[PDB]
Amino acid sequence: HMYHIDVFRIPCHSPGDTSGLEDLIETGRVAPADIVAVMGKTEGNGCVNDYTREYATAMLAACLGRHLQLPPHEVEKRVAFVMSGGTEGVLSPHHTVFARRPAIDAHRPAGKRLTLGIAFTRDFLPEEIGRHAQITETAGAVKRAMRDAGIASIDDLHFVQVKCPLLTPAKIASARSRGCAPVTTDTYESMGYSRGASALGIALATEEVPSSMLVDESVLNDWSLSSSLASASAGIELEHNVVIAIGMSEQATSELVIAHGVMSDAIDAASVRRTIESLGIRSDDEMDRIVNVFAKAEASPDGVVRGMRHTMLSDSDINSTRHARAVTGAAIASVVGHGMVYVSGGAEHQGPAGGGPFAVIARA
Amino acid sequence: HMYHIDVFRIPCHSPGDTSGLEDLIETGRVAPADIVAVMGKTEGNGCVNDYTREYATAMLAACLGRHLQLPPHEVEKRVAFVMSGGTEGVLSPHHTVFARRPAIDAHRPAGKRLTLGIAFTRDFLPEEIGRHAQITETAGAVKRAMRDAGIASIDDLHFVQVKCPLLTPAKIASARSRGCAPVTTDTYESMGYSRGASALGIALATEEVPSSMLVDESVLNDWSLSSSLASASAGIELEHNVVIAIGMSEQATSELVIAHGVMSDAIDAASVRRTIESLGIRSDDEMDRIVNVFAKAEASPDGVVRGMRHTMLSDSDINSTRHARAVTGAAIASVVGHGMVYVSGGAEHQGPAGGGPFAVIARA
Amino acid sequence: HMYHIDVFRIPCHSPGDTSGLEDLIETGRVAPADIVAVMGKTEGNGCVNDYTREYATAMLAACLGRHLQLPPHEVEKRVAFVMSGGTEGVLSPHHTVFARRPAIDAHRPAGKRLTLGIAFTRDFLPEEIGRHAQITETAGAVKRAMRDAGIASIDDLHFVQVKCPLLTPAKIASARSRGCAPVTTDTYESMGYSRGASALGIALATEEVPSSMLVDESVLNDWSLSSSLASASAGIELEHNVVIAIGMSEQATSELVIAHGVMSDAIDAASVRRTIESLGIRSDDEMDRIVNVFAKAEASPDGVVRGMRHTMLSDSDINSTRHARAVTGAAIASVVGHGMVYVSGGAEHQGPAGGGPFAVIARA
Amino acid sequence: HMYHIDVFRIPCHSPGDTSGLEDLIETGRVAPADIVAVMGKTEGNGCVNDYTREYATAMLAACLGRHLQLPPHEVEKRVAFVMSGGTEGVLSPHHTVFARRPAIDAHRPAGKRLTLGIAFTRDFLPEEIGRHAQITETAGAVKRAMRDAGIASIDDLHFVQVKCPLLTPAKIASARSRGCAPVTTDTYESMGYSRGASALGIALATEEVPSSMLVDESVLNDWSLSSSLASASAGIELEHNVVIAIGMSEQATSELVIAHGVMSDAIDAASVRRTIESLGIRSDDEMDRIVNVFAKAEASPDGVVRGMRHTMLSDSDINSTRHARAVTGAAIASVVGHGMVYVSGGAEHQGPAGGGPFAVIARA
Ligand SMILES: O=C1CC(=O)NC(=O)N1
Ligand SMILES: O=C1CC(=O)NC(=O)N1
Ligand SMILES: O=C1CC(=O)NC(=O)N1
Ligand SMILES: O=C1CC(=O)NC(=O)N1
Ligand SMILES: [Mg+2]
Ligand SMILES: [Mg+2]
Ligand SMILES: [Mg+2]
Ligand SMILES: [Mg+2]
Repeated sequence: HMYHIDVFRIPCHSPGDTSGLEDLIETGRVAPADIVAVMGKTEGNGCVNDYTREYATAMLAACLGRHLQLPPHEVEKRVAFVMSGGTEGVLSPHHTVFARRPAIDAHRPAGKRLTLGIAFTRDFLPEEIGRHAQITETAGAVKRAMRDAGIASIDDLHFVQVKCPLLTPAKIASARSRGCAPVTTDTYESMGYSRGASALGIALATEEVPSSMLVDESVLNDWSLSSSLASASAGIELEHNVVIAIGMSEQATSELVIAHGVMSDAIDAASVRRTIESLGIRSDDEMDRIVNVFAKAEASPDGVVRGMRHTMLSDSDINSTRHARAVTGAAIASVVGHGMVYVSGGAEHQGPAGGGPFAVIARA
Repeated sequence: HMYHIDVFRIPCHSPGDTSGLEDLIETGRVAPADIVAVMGKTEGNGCVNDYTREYATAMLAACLGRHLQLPPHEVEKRVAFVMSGGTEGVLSPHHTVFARRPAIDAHRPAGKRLTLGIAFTRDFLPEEIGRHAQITETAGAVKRAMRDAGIASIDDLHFVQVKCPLLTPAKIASARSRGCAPVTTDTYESMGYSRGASALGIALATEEVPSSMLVDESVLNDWSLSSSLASASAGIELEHNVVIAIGMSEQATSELVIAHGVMSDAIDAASVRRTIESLGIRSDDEMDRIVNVFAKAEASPDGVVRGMRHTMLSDSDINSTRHARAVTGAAIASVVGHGMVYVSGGAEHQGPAGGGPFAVIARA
Repeated sequence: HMYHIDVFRIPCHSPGDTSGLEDLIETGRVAPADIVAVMGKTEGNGCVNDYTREYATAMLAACLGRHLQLPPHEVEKRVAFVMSGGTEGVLSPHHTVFARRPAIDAHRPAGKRLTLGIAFTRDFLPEEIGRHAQITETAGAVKRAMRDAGIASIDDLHFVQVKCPLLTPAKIASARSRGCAPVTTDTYESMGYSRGASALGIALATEEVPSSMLVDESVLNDWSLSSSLASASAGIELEHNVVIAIGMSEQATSELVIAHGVMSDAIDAASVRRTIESLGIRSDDEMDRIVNVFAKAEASPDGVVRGMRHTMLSDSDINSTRHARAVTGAAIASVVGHGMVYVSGGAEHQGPAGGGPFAVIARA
Repeated sequence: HMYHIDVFRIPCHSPGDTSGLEDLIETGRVAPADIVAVMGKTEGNGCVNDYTREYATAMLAACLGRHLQLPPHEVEKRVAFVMSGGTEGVLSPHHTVFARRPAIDAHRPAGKRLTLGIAFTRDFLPEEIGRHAQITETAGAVKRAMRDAGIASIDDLHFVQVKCPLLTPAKIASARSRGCAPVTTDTYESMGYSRGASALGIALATEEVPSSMLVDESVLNDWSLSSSLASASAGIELEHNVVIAIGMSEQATSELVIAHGVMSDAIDAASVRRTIESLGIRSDDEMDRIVNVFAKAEASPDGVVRGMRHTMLSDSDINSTRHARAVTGAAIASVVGHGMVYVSGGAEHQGPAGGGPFAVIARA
């Protein structure tokens, strides 16, 4: 459990575009075998009917499939693909590629360094989504993912991404057939439930929330319950949960570090700057020391942002997650100077209500 | 031409809500007769089929109509109603009410103060929209509006709002019937043409662009041509142009001032802070010295923001103006601390391409 | 309780357009005092943030307000305004105006004729929506409405329209504040609950569903429970329920009749033709004997239409109610020859699941 | 040039789903080598940012790629993939697969039978789209496609599908760089231009429109100019045109036939029935003799359908093509009994203005 991690932010001209990656390989900058995870922003709506996420994975899988001489479906069990759709406003579509080599036992650098580990859960039944099963199964995956990562303590954990499923009418009907009712019948709303249960699963694992409180009823209801590390992204492309734990260990030799924080609301650029500061990035010229930023945005559920009304939860044309991503994307872009960042929407039990957790990865 | 101007930012719970205004009147803080202009943000889509703009005006007009014992349609000749739809992201719906009293005779301090004047053009034929007629007629209204305002020179001018029409299939068909073809047949696209010609009309009047270059062909085409003072907002509710000139004169006694600037792109929060700075506002606690901010946002027409791709002009679900408003709204909110600001979309010939002009109104 | 009913289908160029009505009055074809109800189709999205419904009412109210020398808010107590938003596909915006004069004493022919009666409920608390309170209060209004109408038995009842409220974040927060949780926190989804409870209220009153089964839990859950007469339309513009009972009595002298039926699914044009047939309308030239058609459309909740999959409940861009209205609008238009018909979306407990009740009003 | 054609309508559970096809192959019902064309309906928005079309092709290509041991990019030159996005209302996503074997010289049946041929054009420059180049290059491809098909005369031609490109900001910027201006700067609007020029290309080839009239200016302007055979579908996934000619020859031995017609407007179910009739399909039980229907829907550009107003061209939320597809989909479904049909939007120069051409493929 000793690793050297490489992280690459590569642009996408479209969801299917793998040329950023074909390049990294062909120019010898990364080994296909070493790749353990990919975190994408794709330009679908990031809601229920977003097939850009699936599509991106298909092409990536098939690309690595050629190189490793494996079936694409095989590569997907090997590598953690997490595609978050919805690139609104200035958000620029891209992949963030993660490669893991054995602790290049060259020399361990002085301070701790970036490490990363992954994990999968079993498939879920429709009636399990947004509920106990998903919460507890996720928590278990988080622990496996930390172990995989070689993360000593919760202190050293800085970011937990989770891809999770959602409900379609077919799934709902399937659940019904078994005499069980799904957590909701609104497909869009199911994403929040899936995200929220998953996030509480993380909160559980991180001992940020005590096991006794995590009843089904508290999911989406109890705003107070949350993980300040959790980033949840729902999707139609999968029936299981995919977990990526990211943090710091002394065993790691990466030329990279990670710090995290929390946005109090969608427009809290301050927090982000503050965290970027904490990594010793002090001018706009040092911003390119940042590989990427990962953030959670949501529409403040009380209907207000810093006292003023917002329309994001009343807008029947544009879903709130879309508003939120656009908003936070803009805020963060204004700080780091561009829109190629990972912003995901719907921060249910992820940091403060109306806010979300975020993380920064910079050169050591 | 000597005035005392009062400006009130009042929240709307909905487009028809006038209670913010009924209050101002009933608590003696403004006189219905003194009100000369209203600039609203309504929570429709701010595109073609936005009737929230019309509706807001109808109720405001009818409210002032009761108090002044006039027909609503009469009040609208008297008062300049400018309703910009589209309140995406954190943008909070509101009205900004302007009242003009003769120069409050008495003390009047050293240094210029806020003044304001209005003007209307004739109704336009469908085939005139986005074309010479609209450009020249607007320019003429701008001059009248400055005169009305008591604005000495272009130096003292800081902001020129213009409400303008747009094309519907009926209008298009009407134009066709007369053997003239409209500037476009895409209704959404017509808004840009109307906004753009109108903005060039302002550029003409402000001698920011020479008369010789302002050919029909250059409208939407020639990115280089622009006014750094122009804010254009198109709408289905009207067939003429409505102009509001805002600036500084020594003759005015307002307890208020105005400074302006330009955003280089949708995320240029810096410029805004800079301009806010220039009014002697430095801490977040002095931000409430700002009455309101007025800004123009657009999707960078070259398809990129600071080198990175954006999807705003490819998004067939959400129109670019909506993305842009959300984005700039967020940026500005992050600076002033909330979303109740005037952000309008589509900055064709309004400041830089991808950017727009903005203005701040603060306590003296 | 003996009436002569006149019904006028009038086109709208826009939501605020009252010229169709100003005409009817000025040309002596209807008396402002006689008008008892108006059923509109407005060109907003027909979802949560649709202010076209409110706006239409405001202008109608104010128009009749001038003529009756009443305040608009007074006219609204007097007249039942029901504005259904969402005019997708070929659906043409319009009002259907209902006028009631005492039984035109004189000749009156053999056979029943069209009659109509209205009713209002008290305002609802946010936490009452989609629940027992709303069900029982509606049922009570339905009875009063039949009485008003002079409708002898359930046999003679052919159509029950109900306008009902919906949930906004403010209302939700208000409910929360009182320690009660709202039926849902998804504003869009709340419309279905409001529509569904209201429809069951009608089913109760019509003895189509027994009182014992109408538990809170069964709302949106139990597809089997429904009224084949109920048409429910939710809206942000009101806090109470508005009921319009329509049917046949021997006491009435109207030159008009009404028959009803049910669509088995969104595309069941057959049923509609069948019902139109039953009124002795057989050629396309006799179609103008129809004053109007009123229909309920929904997206089949099982995710299929006649065995094939539909995407309406997965489409995060366009809400299902919008798909449904477009679909049924098209089907019905293909039969009657145009799109100026009343189609409302979301047929929860309104006729079959995936289907809805409809009614036709034709010349005697 | 003598062929036996097989046609298979296969359902898609999602855009990437190939299991319908894997089945056809594995159960020996079609040979991968014989497949010459695929016409899909995918569940994206069918507008600019629809990557469901590309994605569907990628997976199909890769599937046939395995079987033929070719690269996917190779298979795409071999096979004509035409993916039309947008499956609104009851429209059920699916592929229609076409396989061509040599005239199984068993015995030529009596009457003529279904034949089919394909063709490609060169890639287009951004500035060529919606213009002469695209018109003439398409016409040329149509002729090659007929030849390929073994179609004797224009009489024997019944349907010409064309996939064509569209404009993105990058393409527009690229064109600009060369000192040429694109046919429009609105990406959505570019689809209509691409579709329209392409359709006129077909009209040219079919001698339905004389060569002299086909000037650049007449594209989207001259409603009178049209092909009654043309079906155009624009897409972001390609830079060239893809043509599929379909018709009848005596040399063919297919167990299938094709007849075509034209819808006068979006709701003209009559025409469709009439054409279905003409193939000797007289009851609802014989409807399953239909393999598939292919239709073009558009929003009547004059803003009216059979005298009544429509909102499809004013709706800034939902694009007209989406309204149109939903509408015609519903109409056709009401006739054939379900929504698994090929309906494409935007019928510029394709049959009547407000209408479009359609075709039916049935068992002999
Ligand atoms: O931001 C996003 C997009 C997505 O794919 N699903 C989510 O729930 N979050
Ligand atoms: O911001 C804007 C731009 C416009 O043209 N008009 C609106 O209603 N909103
Ligand atoms: O058709 C409908 C359904 C509803 O609930 N209310 C509307 O405004 N439109
Ligand atoms: O119906 C459609 C969808 C698409 O892919 N592009 C079009 O122009 N037509
Ligand atoms: Mg949160
Ligand atoms: Mg500009
Ligand atoms: Mg129903
Ligand atoms: Mg046509």
